[PDB]
Amino acid sequence: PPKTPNVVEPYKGEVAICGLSGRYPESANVGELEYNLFNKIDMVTIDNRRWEPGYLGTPERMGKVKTITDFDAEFFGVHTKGAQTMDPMLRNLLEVVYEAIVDAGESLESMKGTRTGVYIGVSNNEVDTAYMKNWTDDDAYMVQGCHHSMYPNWISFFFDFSGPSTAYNTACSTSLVCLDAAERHLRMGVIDNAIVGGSNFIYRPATTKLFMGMNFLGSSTCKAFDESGDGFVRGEVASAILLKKADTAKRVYCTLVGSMLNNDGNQTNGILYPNSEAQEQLMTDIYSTHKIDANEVKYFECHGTGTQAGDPNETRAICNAVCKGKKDPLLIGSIKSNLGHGETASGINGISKVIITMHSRQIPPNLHFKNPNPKIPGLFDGRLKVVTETTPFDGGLIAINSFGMGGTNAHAIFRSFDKRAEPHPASDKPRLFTYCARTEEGLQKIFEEAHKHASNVEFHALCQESANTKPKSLPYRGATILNAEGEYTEIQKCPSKAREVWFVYSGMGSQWVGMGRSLMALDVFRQSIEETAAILSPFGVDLMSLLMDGTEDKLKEIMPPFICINAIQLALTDLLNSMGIVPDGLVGHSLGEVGCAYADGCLTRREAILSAFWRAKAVIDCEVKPGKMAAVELTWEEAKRLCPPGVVAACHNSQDSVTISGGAQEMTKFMAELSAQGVTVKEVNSNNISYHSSFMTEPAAYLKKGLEKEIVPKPRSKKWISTSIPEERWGNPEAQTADASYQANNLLSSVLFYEGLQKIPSNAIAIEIAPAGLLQSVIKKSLGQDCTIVALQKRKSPNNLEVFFSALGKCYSHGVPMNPLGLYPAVQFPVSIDTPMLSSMVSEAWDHSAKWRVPLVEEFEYESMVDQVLRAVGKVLGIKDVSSVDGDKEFIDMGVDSLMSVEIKQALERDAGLVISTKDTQLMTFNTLRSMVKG
Amino acid sequence: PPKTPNVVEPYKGEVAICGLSGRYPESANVGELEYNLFNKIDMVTIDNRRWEPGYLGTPERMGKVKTITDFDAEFFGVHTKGAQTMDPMLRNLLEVVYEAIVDAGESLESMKGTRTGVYIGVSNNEVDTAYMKNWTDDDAYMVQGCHHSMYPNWISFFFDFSGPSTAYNTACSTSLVCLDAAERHLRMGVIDNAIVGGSNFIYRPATTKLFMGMNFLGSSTCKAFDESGDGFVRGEVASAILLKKADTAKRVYCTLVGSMLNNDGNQTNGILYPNSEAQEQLMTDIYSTHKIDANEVKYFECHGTGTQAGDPNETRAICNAVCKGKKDPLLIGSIKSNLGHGETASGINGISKVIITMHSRQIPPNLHFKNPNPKIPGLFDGRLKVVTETTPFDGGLIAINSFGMGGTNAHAIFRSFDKRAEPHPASDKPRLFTYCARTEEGLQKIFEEAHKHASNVEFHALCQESANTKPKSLPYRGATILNAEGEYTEIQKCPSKAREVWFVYSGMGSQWVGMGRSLMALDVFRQSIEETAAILSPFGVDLMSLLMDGTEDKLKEIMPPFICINAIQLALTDLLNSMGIVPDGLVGHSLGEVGCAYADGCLTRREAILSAFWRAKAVIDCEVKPGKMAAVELTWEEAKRLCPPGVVAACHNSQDSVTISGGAQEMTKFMAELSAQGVTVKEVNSNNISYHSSFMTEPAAYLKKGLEKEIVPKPRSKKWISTSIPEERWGNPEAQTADASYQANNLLSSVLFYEGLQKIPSNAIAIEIAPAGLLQSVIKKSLGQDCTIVALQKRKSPNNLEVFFSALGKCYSHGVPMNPLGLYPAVQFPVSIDTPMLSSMVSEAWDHSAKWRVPLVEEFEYESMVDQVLRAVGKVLGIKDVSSVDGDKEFIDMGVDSLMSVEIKQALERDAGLVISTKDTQLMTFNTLRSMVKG
Ligand SMILES: CC(C)(COP(=O)(O)OP(=O)(O)OC[C@H]1O[C@@H](n2cnc3c(N)ncnc32)[C@H](O)[C@@H]1OP(=O)(O)O)[C@@H](O)C(=O)NCCC(=O)NCCSC(=O)CC(=O)O
Ligand SMILES: CC(C)(COP(=O)(O)OP(=O)(O)OC[C@H]1O[C@@H](n2cnc3c(N)ncnc32)[C@H](O)[C@@H]1OP(=O)(O)O)[C@@H](O)C(=O)NCCC(=O)NCCSC(=O)CC(=O)O
Repeated sequence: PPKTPNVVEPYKGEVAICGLSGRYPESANVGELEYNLFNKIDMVTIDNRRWEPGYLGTPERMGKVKTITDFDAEFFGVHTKGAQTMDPMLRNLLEVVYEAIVDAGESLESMKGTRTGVYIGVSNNEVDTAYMKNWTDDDAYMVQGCHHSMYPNWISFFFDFSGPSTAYNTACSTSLVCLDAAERHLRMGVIDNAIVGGSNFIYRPATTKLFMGMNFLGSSTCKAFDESGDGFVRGEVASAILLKKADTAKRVYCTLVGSMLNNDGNQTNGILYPNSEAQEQLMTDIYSTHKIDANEVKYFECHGTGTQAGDPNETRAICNAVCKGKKDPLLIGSIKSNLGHGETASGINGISKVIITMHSRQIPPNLHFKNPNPKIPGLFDGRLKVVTETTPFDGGLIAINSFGMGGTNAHAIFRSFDKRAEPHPASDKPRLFTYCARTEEGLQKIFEEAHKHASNVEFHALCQESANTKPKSLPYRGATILNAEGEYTEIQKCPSKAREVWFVYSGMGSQWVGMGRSLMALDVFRQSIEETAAILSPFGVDLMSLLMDGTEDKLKEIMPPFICINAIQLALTDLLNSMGIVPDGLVGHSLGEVGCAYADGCLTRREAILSAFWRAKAVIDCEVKPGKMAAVELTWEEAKRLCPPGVVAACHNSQDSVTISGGAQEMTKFMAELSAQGVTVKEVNSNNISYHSSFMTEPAAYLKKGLEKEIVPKPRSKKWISTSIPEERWGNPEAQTADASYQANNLLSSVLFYEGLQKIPSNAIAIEIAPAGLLQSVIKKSLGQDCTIVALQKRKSPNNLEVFFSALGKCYSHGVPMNPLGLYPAVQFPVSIDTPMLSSMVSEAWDHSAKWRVPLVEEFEYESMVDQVLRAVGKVLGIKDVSSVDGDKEFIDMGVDSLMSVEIKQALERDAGLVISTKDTQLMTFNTLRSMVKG
Repeated sequence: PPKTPNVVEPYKGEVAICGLSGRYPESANVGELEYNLFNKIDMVTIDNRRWEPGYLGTPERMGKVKTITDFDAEFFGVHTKGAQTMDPMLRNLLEVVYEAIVDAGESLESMKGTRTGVYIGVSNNEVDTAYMKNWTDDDAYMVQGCHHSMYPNWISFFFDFSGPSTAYNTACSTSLVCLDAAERHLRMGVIDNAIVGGSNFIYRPATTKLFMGMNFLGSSTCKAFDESGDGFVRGEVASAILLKKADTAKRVYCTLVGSMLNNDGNQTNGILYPNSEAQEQLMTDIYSTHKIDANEVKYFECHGTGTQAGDPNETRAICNAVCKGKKDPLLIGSIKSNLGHGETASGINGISKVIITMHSRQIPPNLHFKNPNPKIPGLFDGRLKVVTETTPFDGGLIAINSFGMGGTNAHAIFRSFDKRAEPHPASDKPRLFTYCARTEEGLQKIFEEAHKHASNVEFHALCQESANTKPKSLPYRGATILNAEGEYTEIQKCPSKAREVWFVYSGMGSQWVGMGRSLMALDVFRQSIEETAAILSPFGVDLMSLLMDGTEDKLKEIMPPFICINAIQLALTDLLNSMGIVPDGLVGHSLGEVGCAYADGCLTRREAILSAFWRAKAVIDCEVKPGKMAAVELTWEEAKRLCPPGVVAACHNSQDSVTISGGAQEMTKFMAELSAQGVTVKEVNSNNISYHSSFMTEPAAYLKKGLEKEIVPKPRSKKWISTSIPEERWGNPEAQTADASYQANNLLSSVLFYEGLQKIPSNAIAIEIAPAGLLQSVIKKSLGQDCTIVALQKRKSPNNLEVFFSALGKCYSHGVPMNPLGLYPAVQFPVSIDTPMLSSMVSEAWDHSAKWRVPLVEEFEYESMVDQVLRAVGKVLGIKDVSSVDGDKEFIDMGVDSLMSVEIKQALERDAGLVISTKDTQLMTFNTLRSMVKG
């Protein structure tokens, strides 16, 4: 019950900006914004997206995002009623925050429960005048979807953050005040991360008239640093960034040297007048507190509103504070000439441009700077130089200003991160890129981008850091092979419920020439084979020779097959363990029970390899009379009844396949008799040995004496399903350890494989670990129809590495977590600054089928009971089609909130006899409610 | 040009809340709130202040402030157009911020230019829809008066703060979020003060309907900790507080131990559900980081919303975090059962109640707690105990919570300030309380309150710290005598222009028995007399005896009169200097030239007293023939022409008063001749000595020889107007130092009093420093009609101390700064916690004649050229009556915010030939523009 206090201690390390995302005018994501900036593309257009070009006399040109009617409500657990009565700014900001989190190499599970603070800056409540003009019942949810205090809070609620979540409103410099607050809270010890951001969308056509009446707005696009500048043009943004401590960041765009804020005071030129002295003092203070040499600034992201009273004062302050001592012109610029003035999102726009500049390492061109302003002497003395074309920013410090209306100025400094990429051993060999998304098209675009960056391993690591999200959040799971000879790509929708992973190990018969030869490309496989060959060398076996240059005649013998099959199984187990696949169950077929022991932790590499060696040695050295085996189609009981003395049933493969083994003459007589009637009999290459029969009495004992001094007894976990001891005898002491006794019993007694395959669930993902998919048909027939089956190798395949990668991609697509990068040396974090951005992929990989309400200009001017209860409950939540939604998703995952729980309880009482408490309602699924109503 | 960087260094000292003010439901100020809380008065009433009791079905009862239609626009420099288009919340908050600043012992001049940050918390933006339903031109000013980012900024702009000014919106826990930001910024070193505050007024009934639709509101008043609680009732607050470093605070209500914030995260009970674990963890973290023993908390200001889901969880968290180890019940309470739920101003309500509990040292009662909630086990186990009646809180720590909707919790701890008052030497003697205000009634109420606290000197010091504000801000200047035998009270409206304080020193004839006897009550006067008597004792003069037990016969001699008059003049000069009155000019009548030198710094106490002693000794010892003097009504030229040899004109008193002096026989003949015709001749008691005549040739030389070895030569400042050397000879070397030559010349040559009184301005404030108002009539006639005249003493007065205090009160009322507390030992700051609050006085002392626009319910549903130019300019600003406003107040002082300057310039060009730049327009007065148009 007692709660451990948190260690709130001041932080003295570096603060790194890790992820960036946002919607910008004529740019659906950061990549489009970068492309438009670097191609001198003006993002301020004229159309009727918001209102007619001239409605109420407002300026025709504006900066508008592509769309604000799109949102993935189901992903964020917000119901239709709540989503409809929610600000489009909040929806776009939630999407952008998720995209930024993914961009920084973080995920939903990694950021859940962390001490992260949210510092959204928003100031536009026009969606409370349009939605209230015709207020009707069911619009109360606006309280939780439209209040400006709900912007960060929702981010805290969805991502499960537990840090200060506050909303700021500092006019046109709020985004940098949020950054300052995040720096203040990070350097004291309250939080380790920050979600500083900001959104601003234009809805009311009368606010532009308000801004025009004060002479704020100009005629044309913002003419930053231009003599003809007469105002700014409004813009829209939905941007967000993620800040983390530099020591724990997996990607570092840059470092936050420091940010500071100040005010102008009682100036005689009016409240809406910039104070050059205040800005100059703020700059001097920020550059002196951190001891930053102001002459080191390479680029200066100015607050270029384009007015005749703002640009001269800002330039004068910059010249007095940062150009004192500079021996070369200081490159100034702004993003307001490209996409206009974002109002409460100007600071976030400047931050985005600074990050783009320090990521692409090139300064975006500045538009509309034709004639220098005569009132800006710095442009004629050589102190200032507007960057009118792409300039190669190599490295250093970049300063950003944000002068909000009213005199509340803000400054910040960012230090570029110089960790240029170095080649990885990978990026030239095939790799398995696994990911997840909300839509098939989104995942296809993600795979296309991954192929575009097939030569980058840091990008693959950043993608993988968030590629293991649960199917509930990202139901579309997919996998593709980069740097592959043959194209491969799989995408499947995986239900919320997680299926169980079962490792199925094959026995004898998987031998062939070249087994595992291709898989030598992987370092881990070769290392495992070498560490097994070193073990087996002192016993007169050169595993490497038999595996690489071995021939069919060599594999005809008894030893090399056993040795090679065990080596392949152990190496594949090592590959899977390195890749991070934990098996929920383990089953094997005699000779694959040593591999099962190894994978279960009950045995070791030495123990397993030597157990197989001892088995083969005991079989060969003893003069066992020649025998034969074969898989007949007779049923288990039929085989047991029909087998005469001398021939018995070795293994119970499946429902209609049983292995008969016995002496050569009696076996041949059985073959003739069975072929006489209608029965399918298939002979198996057992090297003329009848395993699991009375003939194995003498070998088994020998094996025991062979392995008593080598196999240490260890416990057997319940995951590993025995296939040598009957189910009813699992509780006996002999079925507790995989000692020499267990090996002898397995080598002697029958193989009950059908029972072990029965114990498997009805939808388990069973992976056949073996040199070849020997028991594919047997396993598929035994399991059923709902069980996914994959083989890690294919016989005589031209390339087995691709087969292995495709098999594991199929396994991932069906919902098994794994780490494909575990087969290669780990990437050192933070990654190089050359790693592409992952935000664009997520931005274009959303589920946006539904269109939600947006403010309009016209609003600113003035039968089975079970199915019955199912439909009633679904309607209460707000789902038109109850059957459409998943049956394993809890109610809380949709957005059920207090009032809906009581309504559900009352509806159930009025409809059926159930009486359910409120708490249990939010954690019960549709399938569960159907089960209880049936009960 | 270079700017000195600020020393941004972390602060480790204490932070103290110094001021408090605000409007509360049914409470015009903090005093009314305290009275209502301590008398179990419910502040939630039912009436039609906002809307009908039941309009749209909203709850009838609400918490509403007295009025929101009142504002002193002229005081804050906001024009009529801006004030009309300004949120009433912002206006009330500006008034409350000024009241809080005054309460903490600060003033406008002291807080101007300081590094103070403003952290207003406001969420309500309902006045935007009402003002936009019928939008028309001239409403563009809402951008600078209605935007939420303009709430702190205006406070920064008016008070001239230069620190982070930000607006916060965290919902019901925004006030403690601003306190957290203020603590964060104060401790980093950016700021030295903070104006943390927040306002919330209800305007739209549809908002109440929206809240009701979410089940937020209940039926009756907030039943905090009551089993029948079912919701909260909306309230209104406009409170604000001032925080300062404890070392520089002049008043300390308490100390901010620390505040912290946290979030709830992804809770399964919905976003609008309190998280007990989150609140408990926040409490544990805050009490562990500061090492505060949670068992030391005496009172706990809980966030008692009164809901069935909020109170139980908050109480459980409090019990788990702060009641672990407590051996006595922990007294919990809330300010929501008294005045309801303030929404975005609940934390400020809690802070107000905490500062009231720790100021009055009594815990206010909690209302409506009839039956303990059965879900709160702490109330039955003895761990918790709601304070249902006034409880004597002695001292310790008080904790406040603020759980905002959405899950953003906040905690803060305050340590009481225990500095109980100790008696001052004053508080039983008469004192001069001087103050200023905006209205006569307000100043009368202020004086009534001061009389109520006549026994408190710390209260007087707190009032005096802000009693020297310029007449522009507070035109009504007043003064009253506390602890006075006779009631005195003066209140006058002083123009913006500052008048000159001229000292006038009288000469001979001010003698009388008991001169200065009453003024011995003042410590400084007695000390000065003692330090002069010690000087004059070695020369055979016992000043104390002549001044205390001296008789008429003693004063008939020559020495005692001169000695006593000089002693009184020097003691009054010391009294004035200690009080802090700097004279812009000094003039004196012969014998008052030594006092003028002393007050001007050209002489010392020793030098002046010995100069008078030497004058009297030279006059007496030499056998000067008997002479006589008298002030005739003749003019200067007439006296010069009509005087025969042997009788001359000594001093030019006024225009029609000249002093004739000469030998006894010739003087008597002159008396007979003048009385024969029509002329008024008044004889002056000069001890039968004819001063300023040829008879003084021998004495003067002696005086020179007497004073050559004593008086060191020092420069004479231009403030002192010589009345012994003609104007045309002021530049000569003799008129440079007050050496023995100057004394001899003054004692010999004539006195040019009238000429000295001509250099005095036409509206100067001349203070007659002397034992009696001898030259009252002469000076009044000489100066004119617009000059204020005051005498510090009255002859034969029953009490001179009261006369002196009344004289200085009259002087202050006309606009001369002074410090009446300089005559007593300085009060040690911070003051005792028993000092009453000054916020209430200022709150009820505003100029609220004009009524401004307020949101309405109906809006939520859908000829000389000089005078011509004067009227045009006044109309441009928005003044209906141009002549009404002061002619010496600059345009910037009335609210000009650019744009209007361009309009003024264009109007002047279109109306007259003037072409004035924009910058000069905001610093030019009406009288100045009239002068230029005339030119
Ligand atoms: C009957 C079987 C042998 C398989 O015969 P089938 O013809 O029906 O199988 P199938 O039709 O799917 O054949 C094609 C698939 O089998 C794979 N395959 C690999 N090697 C094969 C081989 N020698 N013969 C036939 N198929 C083989 C192919 O790669 C291909 O998979 P793909 O193309 O996808 O890659 C099986 O049921 C089985 O394993 N029975 C038990 C044998 C056994 O282990 N007994 C235990 C004692 S021997 C032992 O374990 C050692 C000891 O006891 O000491
Ligand atoms: C005529 C005056 C004396 C004042 O007579 P008036 O009666 O006309 O003035 P008034 O009616 O307006 O007010 C007179 C105020 O002074 C007081 N008062 C008047 N006559 C007084 C007297 N003989 N003795 C003591 N006090 C007297 C009154 O109580 C009253 O105090 P209240 O009004 O408070 O109730 C003055 O005008 C004057 O200065 N005369 C010339 C004195 C002079 O300058 N001598 C120069 C050198 S003598 C010198 O300095 C020494 C030296 O040369 O070494």
